[PDB]
Amino acid sequence: DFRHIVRVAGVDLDGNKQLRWALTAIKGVGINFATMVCRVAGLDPFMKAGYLTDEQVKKIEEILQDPVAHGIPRWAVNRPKDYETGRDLHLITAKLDMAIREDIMRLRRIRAYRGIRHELGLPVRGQRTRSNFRRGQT
Amino acid sequence: KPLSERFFIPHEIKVMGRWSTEDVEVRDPSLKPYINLEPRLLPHTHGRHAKKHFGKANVHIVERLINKIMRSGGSHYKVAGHFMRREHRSLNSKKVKAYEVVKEAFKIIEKRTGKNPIQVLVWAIENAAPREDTTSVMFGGIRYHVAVDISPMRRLDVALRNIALGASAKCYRTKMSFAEALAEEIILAANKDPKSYAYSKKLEIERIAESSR
Amino acid sequence: RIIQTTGKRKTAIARAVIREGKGRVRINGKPVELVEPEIARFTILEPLILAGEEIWNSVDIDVKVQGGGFMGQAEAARIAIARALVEWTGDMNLKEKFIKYDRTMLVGDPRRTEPHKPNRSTKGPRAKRQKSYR
Amino acid sequence: ATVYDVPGDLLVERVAQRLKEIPEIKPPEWAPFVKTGRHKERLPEQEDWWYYRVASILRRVYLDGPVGIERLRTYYGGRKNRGHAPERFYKAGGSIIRKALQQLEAAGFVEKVPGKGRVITPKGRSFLDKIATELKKELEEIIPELKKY
Amino acid sequence: CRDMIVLPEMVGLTIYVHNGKEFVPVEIKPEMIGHYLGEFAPTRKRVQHGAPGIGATRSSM
Amino acid sequence: EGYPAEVIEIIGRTGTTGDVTQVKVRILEGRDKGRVIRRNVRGPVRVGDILILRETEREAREIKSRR
Amino acid sequence: MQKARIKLASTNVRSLEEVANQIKQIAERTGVRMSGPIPLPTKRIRIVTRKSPDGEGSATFDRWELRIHKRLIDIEADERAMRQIMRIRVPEDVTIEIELI
RNA sequence: AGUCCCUCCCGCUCGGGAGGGAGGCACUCUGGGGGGACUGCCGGCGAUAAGCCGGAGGAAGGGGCGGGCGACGGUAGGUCAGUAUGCCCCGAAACCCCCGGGCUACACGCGCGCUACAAUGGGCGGGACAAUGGGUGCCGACCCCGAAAGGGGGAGGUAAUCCCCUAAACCCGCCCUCAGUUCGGAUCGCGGGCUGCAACUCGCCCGCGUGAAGCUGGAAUCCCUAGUACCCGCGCGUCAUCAUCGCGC
Ligand SMILES: [Mg+2]
Ligand SMILES: [Mg+2]
Ligand SMILES: [Mg+2]
Ligand SMILES: [Mg+2]
Repeated sequence: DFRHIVRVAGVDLDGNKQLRWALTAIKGVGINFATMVCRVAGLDPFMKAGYLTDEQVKKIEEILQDPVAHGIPRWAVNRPKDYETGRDLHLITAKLDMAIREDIMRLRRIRAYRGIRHELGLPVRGQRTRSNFRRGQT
Repeated sequence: KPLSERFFIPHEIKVMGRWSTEDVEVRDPSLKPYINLEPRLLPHTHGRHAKKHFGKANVHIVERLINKIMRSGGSHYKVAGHFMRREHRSLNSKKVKAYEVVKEAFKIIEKRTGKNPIQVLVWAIENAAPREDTTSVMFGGIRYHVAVDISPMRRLDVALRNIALGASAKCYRTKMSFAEALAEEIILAANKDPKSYAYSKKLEIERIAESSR
Repeated sequence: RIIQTTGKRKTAIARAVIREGKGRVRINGKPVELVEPEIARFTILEPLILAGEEIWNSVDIDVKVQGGGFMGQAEAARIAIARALVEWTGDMNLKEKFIKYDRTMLVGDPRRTEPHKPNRSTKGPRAKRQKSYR
Repeated sequence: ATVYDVPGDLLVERVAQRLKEIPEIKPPEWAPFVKTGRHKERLPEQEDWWYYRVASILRRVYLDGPVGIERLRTYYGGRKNRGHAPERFYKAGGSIIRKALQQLEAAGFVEKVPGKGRVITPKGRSFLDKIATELKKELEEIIPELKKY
Repeated sequence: CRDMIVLPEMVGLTIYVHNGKEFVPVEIKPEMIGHYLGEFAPTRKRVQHGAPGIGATRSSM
Repeated sequence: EGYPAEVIEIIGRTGTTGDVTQVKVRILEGRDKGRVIRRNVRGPVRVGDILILRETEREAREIKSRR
Repeated sequence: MQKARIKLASTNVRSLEEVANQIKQIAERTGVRMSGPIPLPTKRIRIVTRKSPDGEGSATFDRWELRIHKRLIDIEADERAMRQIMRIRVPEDVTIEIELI
């Protein structure tokens, strides 16, 4: 039965890895999210990924497109109170990129302060610069 | 591990409760009166000796071995090429892990042959302590290299240090663990093999000592 | 009859208790046979292993100790058991063989720690900063 | 044959199994989605991460008399690794221990002494030292000094 | 009062601020509510360096 | 190869860094077995140890009267 | 009865034992028991400060110190002893207080 | 601790254990007074001297171990920006207040340190023992509301009494195995709190995401003689709040 590659929500992963791990490869999901979706699907968190049929990971993605609708709570989701519609959302590879750039373009639209350090490209969270972050040349 | 041992009970005054020193033999007489062999079950003395002159002569040998691996290695004189400054993930003062690892190492020695491990240490530290080396003497305002003979105790201590260093050099970021990394040293030292390390340093010291006699 | 014994090593007091009995010995609730720092479980058996298994067939002993660390309680307890066994039977040879194997099992420990100094003040009297040219 | 006489994790592991029946005790509904405190860095790994905790809370107070909450959040913490910075001690989370002692009282092993802390009932002492004795009743097979005491 | 937090009142409007030597025009748009007032009035002019001089390297002391 | 000789007197310490030691010892066996010679040794030594040497004819070079 | 318990606390260690044994004597002088003086944890306060006014030179440090002595004495309540403990006229650098349990 | 009652468990109990209360200060403790080592006895030089060698005896050995005290004079070194202080200055101002911005800017040179470059490990969870100091503007035992941050009631304390306080390296079971990875956790996105007359420039914590340089380091130089050096935590100064610092443990 063994396959060595399982493709779920876009990017695949090997079938030789513990199932809680290898899903790490989807940009926007780490460990301490992973065990959650695992335990709310109802499948072992240790099994070697090479043991997955189809309809299971179908459910997996299904949860992956609405964690809150099934028990995953509202204080570990990838953006709570979505500034365009406060709903609870957890995003993935395809669409996080879009979000980061739109939320940059926001402050790029109003000429606030915070944008200036994305534009002029130096730290934003109030370090100093007179000793470190020397990233160019002599 | 297994609880048959995890809890242990001795009624025999030995070392480590597994082996004892009654019949071993050091051949080389220059080292004879300088290797303690009294029972001394617990190899731990709390430095009540390195205060008066020539005090450290009488320690049971396994203790002098166990302390002399509490090392990141060498940190100001290169070894095998690289430096091995490992700091804060060391074993500097943590004698517990030292006792434990040396226990496992002795049991591994006992397996792959089946003999008194400490006698095997006896063969080992007999063949890595050289018997000459060099200095510089002042003769007339001009000073230069010469050669002289090494006193026993220094033979002893250089021997042990080189063994420890060697074994502590085959494990650097290596699948091989530290324990058998020890055994593969005492073994080779007892087999005077060139591929070993402790034998290397005795050979390469005496060579360049006789190169400039 | 009963006798009571003490000893101190790096701020770890040890009160021993002895009396006639069967051959069991505890510490702070612990039976001796259950001590995970085996390199400690050997730090207190030695006056119980030189005395012979036979004197170790007639005694009830429990110790109360406190202060210091898990390698510091062991030697205070050892001092306890020894200065006890030396009064229970209190003959002379059994002080004899307790001299050859080690000394400070009897003569008491003078080794005491040290202040710190006002140059790093967080390491020790003799580890200063690192000097500065240029 | 009281608990002072046996190694810890043995008795702990032991009681942790047969504690599966008491219908008082079960994992609450924020069980799978929570790390236990400000000194965890990963989640609970093994499955019976509930029952072990309930048990090892049982063992504590028995040989410890009167105690409460603010201190049990002070045994169950660990050195956290705060980023670039050195390491520092911390206390842990509480809501766990709270629901825990709720369901454990409701079982009936313990009872609340007002203003002074908590204690263990008879039921608890007998239930404990029973399994204590059972455990010593086979370990003694293979180490012959558990006989004498 | 640089620490105003704009509201349904002012969206669209035009007030000033103070930035260290002057008053400054800030005109209002949506998306500004939630921010402060002063956030939009910079305080330290940027720096466009000249060239190193005397001493800046240990050859020149 | 293995020749031992026995230390019978320590005479002084030479070497630009205070390391060698003037020590008049006796050979114990061999084609000589009884001739008492002059050598400098490295390490610490006590009157009464058993030293190995390897040439039995080197006759180390004299000191400035030990003082 | 009621175990009135008096107190003492001073800086000059010498000038305290004087009145301690004074009360010891009187409580002995009349016929009534008295518990020996109970020594208590000596008290210390440590204050260091940098010995240099400016910031140049190496930094050299002082250690000022002041130890506070406490004692304790329990006596019965015999009014014939109450009256003697009222004519005490203590030294100035000692403080006494009386409170019965 | 040894005696005595009461009360509670266990192989049902012959023995074991553990909680209170009444008695004792025997034992640790707290601290004032006391005794305690003098090259003293011998062994060897060195004059036979002053001395150093030695070995006994002993809790300690030949300044018993660690700290306080710093002579004459300098050093035109330092500080009038802690207080004093001669002269010259400003004197409706170079005086005294308030609301705002600044010391926190940024191609780069260097000093002192923290986290690492994984097996002398990382992660889960069980199992062990510490010490100096501090408390009424503050410390806070205990109980219920939160996932965690915290909030809510607040008993008890001005001190060997109640509180800050059940450290960590440590041990044992499971997962990971030569990898820029389960090493390393920068850097940025959201969202929930704290103190504060006031948190954008410019305070602090926590939940989820992303996952940067980094594979032990050239010529040079630095720190250490015994409970010392190394490694792991804590308490104070600072202080309405934040410790990668000094200072003790
Ligand atoms: Mg000047
Ligand atoms: Mg500045
Ligand atoms: Mg990591
Ligand atoms: Mg800010």
